[PDB]
Amino acid sequence: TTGRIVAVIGAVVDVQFDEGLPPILNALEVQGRETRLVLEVAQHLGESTVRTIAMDGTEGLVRGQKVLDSGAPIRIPVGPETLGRIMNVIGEPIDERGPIKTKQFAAIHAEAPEFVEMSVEQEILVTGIKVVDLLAPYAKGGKIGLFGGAGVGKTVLIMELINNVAKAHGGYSVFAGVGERTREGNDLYHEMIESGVINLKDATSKVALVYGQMNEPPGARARVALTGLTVAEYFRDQEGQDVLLFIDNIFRFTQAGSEVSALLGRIPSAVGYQPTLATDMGTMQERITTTKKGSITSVQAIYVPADDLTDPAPATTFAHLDATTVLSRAIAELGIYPAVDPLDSTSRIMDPNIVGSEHYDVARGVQKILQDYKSLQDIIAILGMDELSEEDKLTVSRARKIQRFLSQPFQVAEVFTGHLGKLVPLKETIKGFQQILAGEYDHLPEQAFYMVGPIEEAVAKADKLAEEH
Amino acid sequence: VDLEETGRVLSIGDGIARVHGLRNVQAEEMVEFSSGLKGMSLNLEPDNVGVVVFGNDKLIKEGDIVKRTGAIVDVPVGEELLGRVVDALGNAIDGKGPIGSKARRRVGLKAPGIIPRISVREPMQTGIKAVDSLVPIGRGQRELIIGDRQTGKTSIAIDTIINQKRFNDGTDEKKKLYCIYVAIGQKRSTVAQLVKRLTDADAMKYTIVVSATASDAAPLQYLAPYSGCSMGEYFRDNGKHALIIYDDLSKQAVAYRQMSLLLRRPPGREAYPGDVFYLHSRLLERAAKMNDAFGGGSLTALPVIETQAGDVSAYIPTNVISITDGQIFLETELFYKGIRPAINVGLSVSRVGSAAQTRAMKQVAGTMKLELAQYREVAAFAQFGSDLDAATQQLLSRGVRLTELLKQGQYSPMAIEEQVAVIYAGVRGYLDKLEPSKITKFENAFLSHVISQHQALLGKIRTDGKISEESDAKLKEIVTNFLAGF
Amino acid sequence: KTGTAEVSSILEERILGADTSVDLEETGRVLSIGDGIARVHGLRNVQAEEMVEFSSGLKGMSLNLEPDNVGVVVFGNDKLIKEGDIVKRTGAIVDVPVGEELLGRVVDALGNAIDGKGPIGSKARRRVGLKAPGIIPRISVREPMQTGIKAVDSLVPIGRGQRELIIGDRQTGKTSIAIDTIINQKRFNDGTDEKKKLYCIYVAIGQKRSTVAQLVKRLTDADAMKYTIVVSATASDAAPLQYLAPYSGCSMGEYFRDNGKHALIIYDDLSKQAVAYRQMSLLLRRPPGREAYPGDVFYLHSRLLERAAKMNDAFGGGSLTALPVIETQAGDVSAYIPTNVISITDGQIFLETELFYKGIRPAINVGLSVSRVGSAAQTRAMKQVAGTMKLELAQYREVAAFDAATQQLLSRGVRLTELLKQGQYSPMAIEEQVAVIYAGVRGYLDKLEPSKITKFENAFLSHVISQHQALLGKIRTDGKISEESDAKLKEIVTNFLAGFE
Amino acid sequence: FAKLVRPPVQIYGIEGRYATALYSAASKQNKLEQVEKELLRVGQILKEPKMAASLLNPYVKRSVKVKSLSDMTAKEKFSPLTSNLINLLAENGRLTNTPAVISAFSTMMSVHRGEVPCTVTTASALDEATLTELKTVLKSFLSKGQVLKLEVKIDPSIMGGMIVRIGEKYVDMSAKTKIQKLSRAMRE
Amino acid sequence: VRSSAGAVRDAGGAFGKREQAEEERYFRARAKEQLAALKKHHENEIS
Ligand SMILES: Nc1ncnc2c1ncn2[C@@H]1O[C@H](COP(=O)(O)OP(=O)(O)OP(=O)(O)O)[C@@H](O)[C@H]1O
Ligand SMILES: Nc1ncnc2c1ncn2[C@@H]1O[C@H](COP(=O)(O)OP(=O)(O)OP(=O)(O)O)[C@@H](O)[C@H]1O
Ligand SMILES: Nc1ncnc2c1ncn2[C@@H]1O[C@H](COP(=O)(O)OP(=O)(O)O)[C@@H](O)[C@H]1O
Ligand SMILES: [Mg+2]
Ligand SMILES: [Mg+2]
Ligand SMILES: [Mg+2]
Repeated sequence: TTGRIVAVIGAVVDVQFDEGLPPILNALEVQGRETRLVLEVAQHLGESTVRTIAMDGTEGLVRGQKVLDSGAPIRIPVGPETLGRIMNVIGEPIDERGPIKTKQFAAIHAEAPEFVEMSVEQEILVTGIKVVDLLAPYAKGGKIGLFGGAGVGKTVLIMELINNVAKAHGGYSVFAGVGERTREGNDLYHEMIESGVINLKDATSKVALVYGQMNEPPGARARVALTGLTVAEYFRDQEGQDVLLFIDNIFRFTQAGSEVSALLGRIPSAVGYQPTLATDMGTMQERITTTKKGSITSVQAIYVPADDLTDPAPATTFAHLDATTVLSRAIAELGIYPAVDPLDSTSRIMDPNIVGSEHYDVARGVQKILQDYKSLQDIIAILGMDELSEEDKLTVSRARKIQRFLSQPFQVAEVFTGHLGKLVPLKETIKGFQQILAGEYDHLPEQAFYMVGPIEEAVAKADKLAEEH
Repeated sequence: VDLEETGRVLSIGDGIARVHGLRNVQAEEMVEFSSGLKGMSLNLEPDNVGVVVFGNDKLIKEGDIVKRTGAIVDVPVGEELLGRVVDALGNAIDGKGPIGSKARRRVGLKAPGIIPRISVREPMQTGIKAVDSLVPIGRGQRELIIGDRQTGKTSIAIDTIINQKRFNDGTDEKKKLYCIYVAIGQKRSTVAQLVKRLTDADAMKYTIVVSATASDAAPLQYLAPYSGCSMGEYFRDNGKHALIIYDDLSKQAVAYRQMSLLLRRPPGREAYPGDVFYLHSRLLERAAKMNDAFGGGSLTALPVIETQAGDVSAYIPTNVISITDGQIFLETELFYKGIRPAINVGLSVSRVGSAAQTRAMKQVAGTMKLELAQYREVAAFAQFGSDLDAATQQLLSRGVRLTELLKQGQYSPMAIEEQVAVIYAGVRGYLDKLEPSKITKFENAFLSHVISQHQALLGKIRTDGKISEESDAKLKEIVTNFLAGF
Repeated sequence: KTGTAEVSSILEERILGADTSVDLEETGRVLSIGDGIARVHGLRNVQAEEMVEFSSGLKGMSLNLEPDNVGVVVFGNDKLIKEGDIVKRTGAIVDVPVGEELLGRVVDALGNAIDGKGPIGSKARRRVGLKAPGIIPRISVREPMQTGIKAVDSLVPIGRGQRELIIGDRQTGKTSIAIDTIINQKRFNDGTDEKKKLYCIYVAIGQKRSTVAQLVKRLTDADAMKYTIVVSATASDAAPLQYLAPYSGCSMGEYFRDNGKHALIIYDDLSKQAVAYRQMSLLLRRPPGREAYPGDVFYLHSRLLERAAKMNDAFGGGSLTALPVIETQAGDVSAYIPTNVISITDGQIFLETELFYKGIRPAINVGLSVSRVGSAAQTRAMKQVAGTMKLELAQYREVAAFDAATQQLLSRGVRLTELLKQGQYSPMAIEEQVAVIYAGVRGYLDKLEPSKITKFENAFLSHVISQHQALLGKIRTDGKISEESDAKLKEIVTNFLAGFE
Repeated sequence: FAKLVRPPVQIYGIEGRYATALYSAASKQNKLEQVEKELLRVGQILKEPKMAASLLNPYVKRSVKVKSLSDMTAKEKFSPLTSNLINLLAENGRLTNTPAVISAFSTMMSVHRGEVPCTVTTASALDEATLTELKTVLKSFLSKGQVLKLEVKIDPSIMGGMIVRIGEKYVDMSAKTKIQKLSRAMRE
Repeated sequence: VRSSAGAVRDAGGAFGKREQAEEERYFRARAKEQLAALKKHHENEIS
């Protein structure tokens, strides 16, 4: 078929056809452009007109240009050749190294695994971070979320998770960057190249970057998530191997839809979001799943607009994750990094059967002591702290020690803190928190625990502070 | 060409086909698209019809041909569904074969009137001490479970479902209760793990899991509660007792809002149409308790609502709070300080009340409620603790023990007689001489002890349904003897 | 569903077969002018976002390309356009002149001189709406952009190629940060280190012309105009001009970036570009969104700030720093547009309006001010001193609401805080900043009275600038503070302290 | 833009807006009478069951509509104005409301030649002598050039007298109104 | 609206700052004492 553009408004182009009509989600190529402009169909308005969202800037379009229906949704290269490359929303490479020569193409729109195809196994995934491993342990094959305001540690934390896990992973990996700074995309690319994860010369790369950074018009930011998801889908199904999938951010996937919604002719919903927010997000988050024929350990950073966890977007995403680690601005103000909020991060494997009795008892003890401390702060408001009883001054002191001990220095934060990044295996964390709770460290100052790995390092640091005193 | 029994799509997009023709189509009728896709005709306008598509609109091009099936939406029913996992229309999605149900029902049937019902009087045992004693739930009730994120609502529902196994494995027939679990807008893997969990406890031979997950089109999520409620009305109208759990009812409201805003109906508050009350009221009003002339069956309902930031004055939370006969608040602050289930017993209520409590649990919880009420109004001192008379000191020393009795664990509901025994020990006063931290251990020990040796006493309490003074004395002796050797 | 161009004056032309006489491809007729938006019938060959020219010299930018008419926005007052006026294409996407000719000119949003010194003799033109660099052209921000403000250069370092954000309530000193930054680069520009010259651009959006005139006078006073452009879309200017001014400035800076030079661009404010955009959209009947802002007011700023990049050496090594200025309402930094921009930039300087009265000027609210680029974009000497200074302030900030050790800590913290105050339109060289910070952080002011540090610093600076300029030159050239330089500084600080009293 | 000559009576809506376009087109060249003829002929043509059913189906390419209408207007050798108008309606998609258009034009033509409409409502028929004297008196209301265009009507709701409408003017001499007025005035 | 636990710190008002300052004071004092005790124990344990 071949239609002609009839209207252009923002990123929404209405195209008129005289041959057959292209079904929804098809990709239409605009004829007469220096660089490939692809319009994704989104509506049938009648009279052989289709409304479409332009995947790239609609500058210079003229009413009446010719548009060819490709005949199938946006198809992207896949296979083990995309490893080490960088791709558009439409799949064309953007790292200036020639075309991605694959045998396999995949359409970015596809139905989700049926209910009869899901897995039901859960095994903790040690990450080397005390707070994450102790209170909200992750899980292999599970979906993981990092809910953050602005500037709390989502990106540093996800870089830490990449460095830790992706390097020590048998399978492949994928990093779909949806609508976040381009500075960060370049930084990640160079970090991987210099860390060996990507390899420019030979075929030994384990990461398939995909980028839809925040300079792309909304039609593009709303789809690059599906492109990274398609690459991960392939690695999960055809390769029959485990996969990782880091997405940063997954809020922009909703924000872009909201941006185009009004022009698409839809009444706005609660907070200006599109009326289809919940389903437009379910149809995506339901493809990021382990199945009997693969496994995806998806991690996703999630902006929380104005630190408002009751916003429709994060509020809706909460239901699609097997584990959430709500980074908090208040904790980051105290200097504790990562800022993970111990009394708001949850998990589905935090059970005495899946992680063991002692792990569970210690995690619940940490949470309970922190909550008691939160209650006591209200009294400390008025009384002062000299007036507190002697069973509570102990509670406050222990709670402060635990708050400090939950902090840790990452290997990707050496630029800020200067310290050396550490990994704390699970046993070290559980033992250290057991001991802090039991009272085996009432004689060390709390600042002894600030930004240290295992507990023995806190003891050594306390000794060094004493000596230098 | 036929433009009465058949029509052709003028438009499509975002799941709302606009069809031209179908002049004889009834409102809320199931039409079928040429692409094997079904749809429900909601807007009948002079010039067209607004069909909501049960699936993906990728397959619905303009100019397609739509043929009316001639029937309102209907779902299968029967005991052939029990133990299956069906979707919002009765299609199996567990891959165990065809459902094979003879009967059918209309999803949008009306509730029983004023005369058919009879006052709720039987106890619906949830197997949770806090619920069963302080906020009891009868048969034919509608008890909202309203809470925040990850506070333990789905766990209350699943403990309730698992508990009924003791009744369903017995021979008494008017205590058998069949559960239905409508899961609206939930990640499929969540429902799969839930079905596995129910299988583990063997509670999946009398459960029907209706699945309308996140990927499903908005109409399926809007329609799942009605499918479940019809499969439950089937058991209500046949002398059987049912228990339907909508989880959540906020996501049905969101799906309905999407449908409306795409059909371009006047928005209203929070963009919710004007029928988000009618929508839920005409659903929750089907939980009844028929009188013997109508079979005597019943149908309980436990709608689950999520509240953002404990805000229970929002639109939907208040709509569903003014429709139901109670509520079980689940605050997270209590969740993290050891109180699990985190049932805030100040805000929780049951307008049915103790009319739906076994005589033994009435005998005990009647005074436990007052003891906790007194404790809750001197809770602030708890920190100071000293510096106060023996009156408030004893008040908040009894309250702490009573509170620590109500803690319970994942998927381990307790028989009513055992809850009565534990609360009896705790409230009659055989625990005030015990360090609070050990209370739980005592419980977990005492329980087992009573289960092992004194099964006859528990049988007598269960059958008589009352603590006869002979049984009262025997229980006091048992508690004293055990507490002596601890 | 009544089409706009379904008027009778058009259907009559169609009916009596006369439409063929007029050109409806490269020309059109204004159906309806009103409130600064024209609907034009014709122009079947007009590109989206192309410029068009009315029959009175007024220009417009064809935004909406609807099936039967074209929604054009007038870059001026529509008092002169009338129904039936002839709109003729210009052929090219809206573009603005660029070059080194603009340097030192108060140009308009569209590239027309408004200082009255004669036409801009520019040679090349750039489209305002160009894509920002990709993943490959850029590299990590490495060079420092010396703001000349003690607090910013010390605790909130800004690199070249980094997009900061000066956010704070009205009348807290944001334009002052911007103008200190512009004036500071005078020392580098008047020099031979061609790799340190920075060319400044000030975009004044929705500000009364008196403000811009006073600012230009201030810049000429410090002779900081020979390397400054000023794109002035003031309040009286039509909404489209205020919406396009940031892009004109950004393209003028992308010029210097693409030619191996380093540019700085300061949008002031962006919260008024957003308002102009909202007016435009609402007058084209585009549906509103939050607070009536169009649905895509995030993209509006993201596509503008993403152009501030740091090109690699294969692309010339140029650079474009951006310093957007936002204005919160009541410190409500959690509003819609402040939140939109806070997540687009990398860093933010928080001007608090109660630090501003309590005495701290500039009001920078350290602790809430961050620079995601961080120490990576700082000088070695400043790294050395700031490492201790930031930590000491961080400790003092948690014991401010008040022993011997902690009393010493509070004393030192107050000393540092009085050292971070500054004048206005008086930036300092990095060497002097590090000198005074070292003097204050080693402890050579732990005894002097608080109210005297404000003067001590001043006096101290003069002394060094009059006696030990060799030391400052050595620190500056060497970049780092060498041990002999450290000893010289120790001697100088103790000597001045003893003879200062 | 051109100075379209304003029609005598103003109509509104899409119907009256196309009608005004056509009237201004025809008035120039002074082709009003013949244009009206071709309009009242397309009025019969479009009622043809085949064309009537074909032009209401939205599933035939609009170009098909235009081609068919060009055929059916070339066969009848309609003036260029009417052919252009019908092609315009087909292009814009308003031919579904053509009868409103042509009808409007008829009205817009009557007011041109002075057919000031009227209407008389009575409880029974009228003797031709009485009706003729009624016409003679009503003629006195008008101006020079105008000619009465009477329209008798019958209703039983009004008992006595009658109701007369002369363009805008309106006099209700019914017995119903008089009875109501008496009852209200006496009650109040 | 209702009252949570630890809302004084959340509000961030004057009372929250007063919390954080007073608590830091007390635990600075205790940390000084504990560091002194650690040094003294070190000296008493070299023997
Ligand atoms: N009675 C209980 N005892 C101990 N832990 C519990 C109890 N009830 C719930 N939990 C814990 O709370 C966590 C969340 O439980 P649950 O899924 O029931 O909450 P939810 O409200 O259904 O969550 P969501 O709102 O995300 O669906 C679970 O990991 C579970 O271990
Ligand atoms: N470092 C400083 N020391 C003393 N005064 C200062 C300082 N910085 C700013 N001011 C004072 O603040 C006043 C206004 O500041 P400025 O205009 O720079 O802030 P602004 O927020 O840009 O104002 P507006 O937002 O209204 O344009 C100036 O008159 C100046 O006297
Ligand atoms: N683990 C950490 N250690 C020290 N500083 C950190 C850490 N994590 C974050 N930060 C600081 O907080 C800032 C947050 O930035 P970042 O997390 O990269 O972006 P986002 O806004 O997506 O969270 C960082 O620039 C850094 O200065
Ligand atoms: Mg980030
Ligand atoms: Mg749940
Ligand atoms: Mg200013």
